[PDB]
Amino acid sequence: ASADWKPGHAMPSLFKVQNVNLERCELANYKQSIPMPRGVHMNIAKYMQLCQYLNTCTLAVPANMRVIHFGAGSDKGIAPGTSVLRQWLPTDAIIIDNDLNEFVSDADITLFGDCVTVRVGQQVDLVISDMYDPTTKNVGSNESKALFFTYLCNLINNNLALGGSVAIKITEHSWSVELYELMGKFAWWTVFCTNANASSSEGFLLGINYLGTIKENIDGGAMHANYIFWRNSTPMNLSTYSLFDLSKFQLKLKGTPVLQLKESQINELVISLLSQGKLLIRDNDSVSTD
Amino acid sequence: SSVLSLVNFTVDPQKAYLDFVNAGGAPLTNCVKMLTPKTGTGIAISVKPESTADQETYGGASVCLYCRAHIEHPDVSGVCKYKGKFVQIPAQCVRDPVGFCLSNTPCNVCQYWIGYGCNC
Ligand SMILES: C[n+]1cn([C@@H]2O[C@H](COP(=O)(O)OP(=O)(O)OP(=O)(O)OC[C@H]3O[C@@H](n4cnc5c(N)ncnc54)[C@H](O)[C@@H]3O)[C@@H](O)[C@H]2O)c2nc(N)[nH]c(=O)c21
Ligand SMILES: C[S@@+](CC[C@H](N)C(=O)[O-])C[C@H]1O[C@@H](n2cnc3c(N)ncnc32)[C@H](O)[C@@H]1O
Ligand SMILES: [Zn+2]
Ligand SMILES: [Zn+2]
Repeated sequence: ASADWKPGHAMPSLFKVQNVNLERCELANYKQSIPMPRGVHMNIAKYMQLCQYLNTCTLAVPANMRVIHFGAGSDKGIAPGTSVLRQWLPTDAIIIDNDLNEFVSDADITLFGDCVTVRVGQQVDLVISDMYDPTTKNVGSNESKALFFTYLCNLINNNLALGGSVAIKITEHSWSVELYELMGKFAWWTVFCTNANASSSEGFLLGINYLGTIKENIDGGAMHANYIFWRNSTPMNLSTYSLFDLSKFQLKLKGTPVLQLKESQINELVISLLSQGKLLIRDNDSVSTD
Repeated sequence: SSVLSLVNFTVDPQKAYLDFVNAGGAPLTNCVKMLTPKTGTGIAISVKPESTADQETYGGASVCLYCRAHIEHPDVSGVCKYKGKFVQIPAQCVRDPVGFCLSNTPCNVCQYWIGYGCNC
């Protein structure tokens, strides 16, 4: 059971190339839960496994790395995911987090309210979203959702550094055509499902190294159908075995350079570096509530 | 949630919390316990987890009474000593991390807990 020792499952190209109708998601182990290693919140394991998978991706990791974490609070008033991000990221990374409801966290900056009130003055390097709207549980047909996805799509288009990356939680019913289409503007993308929460239709839609141009033309409604087909076709065991050895958990200190360039100057070499996780393009000079 | 509202009807939150749990009151729950390689230095407060084999590491804001109760911090600098960092707790005190922190102080020269690591 080698997959049980991985942090989770990533959507394979076998399913990305399919062409199927959107069906109901039916997981054999639906809503089963696994006990957690200790007095330890389940979201500790979920975020650690997302981070472990991102350790295998070509993330840009500069000094003073700019990370924004939406949907960071909880009904307990604490932020387990933000603390995991603090454990994972470089010590000099800046974490900004946000939630509709009040909470306390280990971020550098914590903003309360709708994510639309979060003004990102400068481009950022990494966006993590765990936002989910309770009304999504009141299910007619399963259509693409607006909600906070309109904001995130606009963020990707305007406030994300070239070379930057995103991990955005989706579910069977919480998803966006436009966000899937925007994954085609990254060097690579997938949907990643943690083993700690394998019994849920949750996945993290991953856009790795933003290029600002269309590399893959994705039909977003069809691609969600492919995601559901994949989940319906793929046994996944609940597991946290990947968290037994944490000696290499922390994000590698890559020292990725940050350059400012005009669009006319972005040539084949620069695109190659961006696509390999070896460069960010953005200012090197402010996230607040509007 | 009982004890959180209690520490808002008093001028001495540290004593009010400690008197409450010393009298059998339930410790504050939902401190953010991390998973760590128990291979750290063992200091009290650190930028990354530092639990040894005999400690657990918590996210710092979650074990700070002042952070958790959303009340004014006592530090004259106005800056919390835990928030944004990690706090190591002896493994035998994990029933009440907030109370452990209120009850103890890092050594000013070696930064290990006095009585729980400080060899000075
Ligand atoms: C995948 N799935 C969905 N449904 C049905 O469709 C509805 C909506 O489906 P969903 O899109 O919510 O997906 P799923 O149920 O897998 O989401 P889940 O509850 O696991 O939530 C995943 C993450 O969303 C966040 N979340 C969920 N609910 C909330 C909430 N109310 N508030 C804040 N966050 C939430 C949490 O982080 C949670 O871990 C389900 O409530 C259920 O009736 C299923 N039914 C069966 N019988 N078998 C299934 O496999 C199945
Ligand atoms: C699964 S919970 C987050 C759990 C948290 N990530 C953790 O580490 O435990 C989903 C969060 O999304 C937040 N959310 C939903 N819609 C939002 C929005 N439009 N703007 C900001 N936060 C939102 C909710 O308030 C809720 O706290
Ligand atoms: Zn505090
Ligand atoms: Zn000492």
